[PDB]
Amino acid sequence: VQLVESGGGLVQPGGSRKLSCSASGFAFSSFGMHWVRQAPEKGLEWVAYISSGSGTIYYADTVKGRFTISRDDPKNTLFLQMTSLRSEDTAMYYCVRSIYYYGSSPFDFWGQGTTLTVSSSDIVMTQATSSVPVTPGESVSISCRSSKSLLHSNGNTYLYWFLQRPGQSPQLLIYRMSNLASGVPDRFSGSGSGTAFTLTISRLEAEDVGVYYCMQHLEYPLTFGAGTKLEL
Amino acid sequence: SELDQLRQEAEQLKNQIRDARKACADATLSQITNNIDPVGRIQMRTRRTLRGHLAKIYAMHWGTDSRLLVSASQDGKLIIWDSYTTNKVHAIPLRSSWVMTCAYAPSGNYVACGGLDNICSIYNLKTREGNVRVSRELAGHTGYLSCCRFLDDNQIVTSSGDTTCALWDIETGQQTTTFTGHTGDVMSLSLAPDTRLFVSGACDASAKLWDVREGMCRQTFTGHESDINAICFFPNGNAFATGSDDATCRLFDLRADQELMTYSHDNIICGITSVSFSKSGRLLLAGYDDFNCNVWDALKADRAGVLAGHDNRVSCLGVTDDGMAVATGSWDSFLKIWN
Amino acid sequence: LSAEDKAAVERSKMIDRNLREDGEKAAREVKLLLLGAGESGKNTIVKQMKTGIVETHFTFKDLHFKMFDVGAQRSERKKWIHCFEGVTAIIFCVALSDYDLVLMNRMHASMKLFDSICNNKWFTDTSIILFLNKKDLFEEKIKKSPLTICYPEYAGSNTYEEAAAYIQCQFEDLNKRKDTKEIYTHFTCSTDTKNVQFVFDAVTDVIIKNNLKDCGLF
Amino acid sequence: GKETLIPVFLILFIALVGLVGNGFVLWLLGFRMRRNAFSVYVLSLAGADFLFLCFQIINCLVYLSNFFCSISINFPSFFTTVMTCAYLAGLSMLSTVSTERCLSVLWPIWYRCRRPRHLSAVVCVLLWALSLLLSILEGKFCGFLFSDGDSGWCQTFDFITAAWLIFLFMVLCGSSLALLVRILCGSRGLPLTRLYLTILLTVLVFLLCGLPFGIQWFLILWIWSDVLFCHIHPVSVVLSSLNSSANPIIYFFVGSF
Amino acid sequence: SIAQARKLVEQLKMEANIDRIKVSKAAADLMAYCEAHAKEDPLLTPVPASENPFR
Ligand SMILES: CN(C)[C@@H]1CCN(c2cc(-c3ccccc3)nc3ccnn23)C1
Repeated sequence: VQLVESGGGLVQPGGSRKLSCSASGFAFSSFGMHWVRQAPEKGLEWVAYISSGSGTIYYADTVKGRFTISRDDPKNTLFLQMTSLRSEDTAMYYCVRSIYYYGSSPFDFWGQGTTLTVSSSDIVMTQATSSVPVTPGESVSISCRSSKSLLHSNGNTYLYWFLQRPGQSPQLLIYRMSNLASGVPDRFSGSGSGTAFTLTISRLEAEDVGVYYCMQHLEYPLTFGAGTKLEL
Repeated sequence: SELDQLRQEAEQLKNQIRDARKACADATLSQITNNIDPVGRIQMRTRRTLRGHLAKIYAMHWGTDSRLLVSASQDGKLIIWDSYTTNKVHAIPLRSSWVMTCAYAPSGNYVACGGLDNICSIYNLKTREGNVRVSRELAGHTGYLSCCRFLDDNQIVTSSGDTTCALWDIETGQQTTTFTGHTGDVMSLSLAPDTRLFVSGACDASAKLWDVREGMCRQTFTGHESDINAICFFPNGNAFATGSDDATCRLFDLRADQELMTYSHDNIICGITSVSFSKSGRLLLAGYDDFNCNVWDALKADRAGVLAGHDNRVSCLGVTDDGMAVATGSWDSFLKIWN
Repeated sequence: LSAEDKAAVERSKMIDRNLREDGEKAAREVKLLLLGAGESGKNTIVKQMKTGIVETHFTFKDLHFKMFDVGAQRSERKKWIHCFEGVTAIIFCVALSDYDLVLMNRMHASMKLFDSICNNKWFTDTSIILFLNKKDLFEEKIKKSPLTICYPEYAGSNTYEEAAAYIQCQFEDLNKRKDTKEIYTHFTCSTDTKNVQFVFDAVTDVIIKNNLKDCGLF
Repeated sequence: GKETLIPVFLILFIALVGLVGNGFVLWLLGFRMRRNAFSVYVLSLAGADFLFLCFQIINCLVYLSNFFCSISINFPSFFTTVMTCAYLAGLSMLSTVSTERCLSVLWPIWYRCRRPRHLSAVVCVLLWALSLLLSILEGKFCGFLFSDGDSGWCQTFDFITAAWLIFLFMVLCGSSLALLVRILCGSRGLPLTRLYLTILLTVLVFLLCGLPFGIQWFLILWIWSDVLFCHIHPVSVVLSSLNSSANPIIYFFVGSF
Repeated sequence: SIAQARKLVEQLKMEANIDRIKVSKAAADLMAYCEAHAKEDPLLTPVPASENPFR
């Protein structure tokens, strides 16, 4: 399973450019796709979404009318076209796959990203901490808070935890509050209620150091929260 | 010579077993449950209708979470349903369209199917790619497969129309044990709650009890007058029920080694396709080929209700693990959920 | 509904679309059930027209034919014969060169099987195409061994035509209620290529009758 | 105003019955049962028939109220135009139905395999659209709509409508004859007498219960009288009402046992 | 033919030596099990519409 995207480079303000991503190793037509960007030193930010069958398309408010998303199933490619490029679009772009049915695990594989440089009613997710000093063998807890209840009337809570290690793309840990992802050790646990959530690590090795992010999936436009760093 | 001597010896033991089980019949079940209040009247109603199959349904099976279910039809498709919302999760196309059975794994990771191709196929539901793919094709039988039931993720039990049941190892692909004692086609299976012994019924009008580990036959039950088409355990694990083509259902006991009750009526002249119990064990549901289902008081041999709403033969039915709903399938290509 | 519920609904709609397309494709094909004896001669028919049960596919003048052979299933056939309740035609192969041979005479076994299939409750209005194979060996053997061996009450001339007509009449007379189904009879041999045309002509009548029923006037 | 007491009662009595049958047909085909490529025609027929019968009932009630309870209201003229539309559409579907049957016997393989899936909807939409166009150009140029009339143009459009009806009758007869000849020449495995009876019943009902009203209304009045109106109108409406009510029995109820 | 008869005789011999209990005790056990699980049976006693998933 892999996703490799290309395009990228340095462009002058006012220009237009196209970014491509090619998938290999899975059933591409039965998946939905997201574009997610990260600033040179800031956190994550959601850009656009296209659905399986090409029936539903969603844009953020900073790019609506300037960006376009498309896909080509027979050749297994995803496209994002950009026009009227300002200096705030300098970032690194990632492609993300997700599938939706009863019991699925969305947001479970990310690409590697491409770099773009340009020369010169929303839920708020809060992480009040940063840069916790830790030693191996101890136990750690992280907290998050929302401005609106994420508990729907059907008994679901839509809160996601993500881990990004230095030099690497983010990896999913817990998808729907208290659900553990495939291939993840049982050290990690998640809990919470209503508007207040927490993540717990029991006894930690030296590989689980990085930045931890939280995301909501109750409604669009899919807000993030500035992460918390674990330092050794 | 010795053949006739052995025949006489064999005839001399059926008399002994009959006399042995005639001496432990002091009372009757109707004579003991004559002083309890009857369940008044069951008025059930359709709550959901699942549409999408284009030919006649042959089998169904509930999942252990009581929300997901699997169905099989002659159109060549295997469909997985979410019953709370009435929308489809997976649709699986089959190499052979002559399917007669299907099962669901207790873990929820696998499904199974089979039919007139004499092969049992196992399907994996959870892969890194988003599709469903075949894991094993078990091929050792000489007749059509009539039923199958999982024991865990690596063991399965099958019954065939070549007068044989079998126990398989999925990883290797071989059958560790073969059960051979019947005389006709075996039509139905049932696993005990502790997964240590199982019962089977065949076209010789007999039912047999087996041991999975040792691999031999323990007890034989003979009451019916035609083919046996359905079988099911009591929730306790100490009794079971059977349905046949002679328009009767029967209740058999294990520790007393004989029959306890018959369920029949003079206005019923067709056969029974399926049987199931309620969570407490007080109601017994039976499916008939006069297009409707009947509810029986299992302790008093009385009819407490009718389930009508199908336009053709009722092929299969099932009760959830929490006991909240009942599901019926039919030859009219519809599934219904009653509560 | 939440966002994920809407996504699930879209998934279900696409599944439904694919199912409908597959059903529309499958409803336009001609399905045939092949029956006969072990030595009757069906392999020659399969060759000329192209464990478990076997499936054959072919095409002739913009029509798609699927033929199903169930000769390997040696068990109670009252338990699986209702799977083929909706089927366009039944092909029945009989060899008319084994009246002299004995397994019980073979011809009487063939008659018993034909009688059991013809008067079933699942095939009340289903057409039967009857093939009578190996006429060369019959014409050679009719001169030495008499036909009275099989039919004691024949009382007729001993030649090819009279014997063939007698056997055909004996087979066609086993159809109780011969007012709700049709029986087609053809005389074939090993080297003969006209049988596909015979099957096509038989099936055209069934198609005409079925699409008069879709329009209301039966 | 004195010898027409019975025909209006008959019209009311035989039009009240038809609404129940057509409503049952619409409800049953809507959700109760399934649909094939032939059901669309039955739905369209039932809808047109329902509209026609409802307008007939409204006129009958208006007349009765303005007679027994003389102080009453007036029925707007525009409504009349709508009635005409239904009638014409009601006469189109039948012919279409006949044509379909003929094809399904003269070209069976094409009908079973190569036929398109949305032909029924296209044909029904086109026929309704043409009927509406003709009805509107009849009403506008001849005083039924809120405008000024004319003499020559009303006759021209009335004559065009009569030509359309005659063409429909000829199409129906030709298709029925072709089907009968094809069955007669060679056929094996069909109940013949029932087919002949059904076909002749359809043709006779169409001829003796559909056309007289239209032929009168669009041609006889212009060609010819004091008895031609009053002594001919109620019998014509009686006959059209009878055909209108009798269609659902023939095309949906006799077939289903 | 002799082998089949021998196998049948041995199987009947194995099946004719089993401990059996009375029908009265078995019926009493069945009745007790049904009586001890009556409340936790939604089909026998309907549940209110606020706790019914299929509604
Ligand atoms: C079907 N058409 C619409 C009905 C039947 C015939 N008819 C009619 C109309 C007129 C007329 C012409 C122009 C302006 C106002 C009235 N004059 C006559 C004289 C005899 N019939 N008639 C109306």
